Amino acid sequence: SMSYSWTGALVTPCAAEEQKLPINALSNSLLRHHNLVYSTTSRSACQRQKKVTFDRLQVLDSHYQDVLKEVKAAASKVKANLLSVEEACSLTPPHSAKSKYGYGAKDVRSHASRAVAHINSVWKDLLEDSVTPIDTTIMAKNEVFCVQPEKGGRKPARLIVFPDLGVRVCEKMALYDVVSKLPLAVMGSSYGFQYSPGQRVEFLVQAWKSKKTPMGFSYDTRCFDSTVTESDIRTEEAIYQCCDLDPQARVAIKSLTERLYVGGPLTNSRGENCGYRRCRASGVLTTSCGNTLTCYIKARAACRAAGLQDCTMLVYGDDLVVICESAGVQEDAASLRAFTEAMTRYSAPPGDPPQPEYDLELITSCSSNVSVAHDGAGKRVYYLTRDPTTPLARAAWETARHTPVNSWLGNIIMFAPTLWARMILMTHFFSVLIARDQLEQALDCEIYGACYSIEPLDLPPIIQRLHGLSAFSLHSYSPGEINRVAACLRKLGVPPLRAWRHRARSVRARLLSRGGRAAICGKYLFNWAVRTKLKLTPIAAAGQLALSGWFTAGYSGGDIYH
Ligand SMILES: CNC(=O)c1c(-c2ccc(F)cc2)oc2cc(N(c3cc(Cl)c4c(c3)COB4O)S(C)(=O)=O)c(C3CC3)cc12
Repeated sequence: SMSYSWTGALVTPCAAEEQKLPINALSNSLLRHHNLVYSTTSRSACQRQKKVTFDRLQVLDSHYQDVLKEVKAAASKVKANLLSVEEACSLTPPHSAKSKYGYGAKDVRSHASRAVAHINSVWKDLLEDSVTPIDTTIMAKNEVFCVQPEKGGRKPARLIVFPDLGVRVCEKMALYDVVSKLPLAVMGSSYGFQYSPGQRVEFLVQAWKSKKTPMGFSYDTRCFDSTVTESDIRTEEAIYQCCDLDPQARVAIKSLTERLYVGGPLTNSRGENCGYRRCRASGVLTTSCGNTLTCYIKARAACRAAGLQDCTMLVYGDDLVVICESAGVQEDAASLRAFTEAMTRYSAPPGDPPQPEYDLELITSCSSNVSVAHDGAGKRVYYLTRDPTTPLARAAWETARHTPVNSWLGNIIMFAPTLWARMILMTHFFSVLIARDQLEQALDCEIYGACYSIEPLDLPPIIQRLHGLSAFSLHSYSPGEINRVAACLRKLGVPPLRAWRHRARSVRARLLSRGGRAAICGKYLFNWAVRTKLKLTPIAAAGQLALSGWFTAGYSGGDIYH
């Protein structure tokens, strides 16, 4: 069937959409080529709609059915609980999309009468009705990028599809405990979300080293969400039901599957009927878990069909990397073509064909790659990096304009060991926070798709836990990484690293003078900026911080707050 059917009605904005990076003195200090920086808007929705709309042809085979049996067996070891209304309410982020039925996220979080009343009725309806499709809103995501003229100009807006706030809370009640436990249980070491950046790096390096002659590749499925069929989504339901569940949970899960997850009508912001969906909804609780599971099942089956030897997989939503034992250059190339053929048959063809890589650093996944630097003693230290263009573009935007839930803070935490994150982003954002007298204010940040409340002053302990003490002492970065950063700075009109160093010395001084946690920020985060280096010992606060929930599971588009 067709992934979508359209009425011809437009995807419409809620509010004013800014296309270009606003001019602001503080943002300009980071990035001056503002004309290169743009935000996606509803104006490009039609372009996206065209790309994501196609007929799915799915043919399953014995390898697929074999893996699915394995998955169901693994799922059967899981015991999952219903969450209460109150519990589910508290997992709702403050800026979550308000209900059409007279309440919003603040009302949900405060357990307000009108909110809870509607939620209770939605739950009841789920238990009583297992067939009537549930309405969804379609919106155009507003995301910031840098223009790449050679690569076809401007990216079209991604489409987000989500049900009403009331339904979203009910999803949590039925499935939050399932999506939290199931992927790890089924996928084990292949489950990407379980790892901190430091752990992820270690996993990849050990996997690579475990092979006599390693070969690796990333597999990029074209429009993954659209490739997910009705049968795929119903299979996900079957897997969920393999758990030991509450009787009411079982009913609600089936209802949510048939009325929401498998498909439904699409309504724009003006209440107009846009069309009908027969594929994955981006904005539901099970999007992350579902995508990861389905990708895993298909990939694991495809590895067998392709005759890949001693496979180690890593899966994060629709992002997939396979590391295996090489059979020779031409043998590997053919096996990879076979892998693609199998994945295609499973309804997941690639955007660009995958290529075998024989160097770990050459593999790009989740926009990221492994690189090497050196610690204080001169020991080789591996870390995850990425092209800084998009992070810098977004950093500039989020400086110029207040965004309720930022991306810059998460970005800094996750890419803390990187040259660009340390010298540019840390320096810039601490300078901005100081200038605006916001150093002590907690911020709402997006991490692995989930909303977190983070205090900037807690950066050092957080970084220590996620990356190790070495993150504060890395030097002698690779020529390739240095060159990539350099190219980005020239492109975006960002001051050179030596200028940032100077600024960092000032910021460091200001932070040290304030004392306490601020002083620790100055000491640890900016030790690179001084010749006379301070002795970086383990941070006492780091041990105390409760960070376990961080890398328990993936909640992207899942409307989750921690
Ligand atoms: C299946 N692939 C993987 O699991 C990952 C590989 C990878 C695997 C194999 C390989 F060969 C190369 C890269 O690298 C990763 C790096 C991250 N990292 C990111 C963190 C952030 Cl805030 C962003 C990004 C990445 C991209 O743009 B950002 O919005 S990180 C630094 O580890 O936290 C992630 C996180 C979960 C998304 C996943 C993967």
